[PDB]
Amino acid sequence: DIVLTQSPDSLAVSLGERATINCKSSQSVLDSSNSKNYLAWYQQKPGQPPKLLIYWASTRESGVPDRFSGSGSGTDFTLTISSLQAEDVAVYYCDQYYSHPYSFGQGTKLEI
Amino acid sequence: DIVLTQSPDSLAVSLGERATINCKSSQSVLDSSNSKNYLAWYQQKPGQPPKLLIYWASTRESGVPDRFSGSGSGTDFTLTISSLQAEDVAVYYCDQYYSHPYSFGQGTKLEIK
Repeated sequence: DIVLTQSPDSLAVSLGERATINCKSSQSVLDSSNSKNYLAWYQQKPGQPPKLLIYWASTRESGVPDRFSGSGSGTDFTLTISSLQAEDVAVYYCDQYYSHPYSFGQGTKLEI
Repeated sequence: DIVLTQSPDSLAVSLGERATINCKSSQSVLDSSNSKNYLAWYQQKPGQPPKLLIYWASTRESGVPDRFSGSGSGTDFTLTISSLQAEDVAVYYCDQYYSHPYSFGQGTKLEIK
């Protein structure tokens, strides 16, 4: 089964700075036939459900601020917040839907 | 945008009994072209990430105990937990991946009575 490991577990950045979160998959999630990486990124705040930010590893979801971006391929992915804003404080997760059982990373806490 | 609303928001159930959680979608998530409901259920405990329980509305993910079952179609879905166990205490979510933006329900907190 595919396991996702995020780094770091907690990240603290100043207001307006760039935030980078990594996710490494034990196996590649890149479909060689369609060139798509079945990897998604989610944001979750206390008392609320997870919210999809990025899918196909680098495609931004509707409604998500443009400062959020995803990159990477195969087994190494990165979520980037170009300029951090107070409202970005939350827990971030990567999730693979390439092969069952689908699985989430352990989560990364982002604070100011 | 399709919005999912769960009911109840929280519930207390006795060990060994059946727990039922409902999810209503503002618009149908059933694709008439292939007969599939793009609806999934997740379980989440404090300090841990969400864990997929059911997808396609009724297909149980591998590794998940048979006491978890999903049913429903179109705009109404149900997650049933039979023979409740102490470790089933968590927040449960439904999630639709039919149309963008994909979306989760608000969550239902299940506790032991």
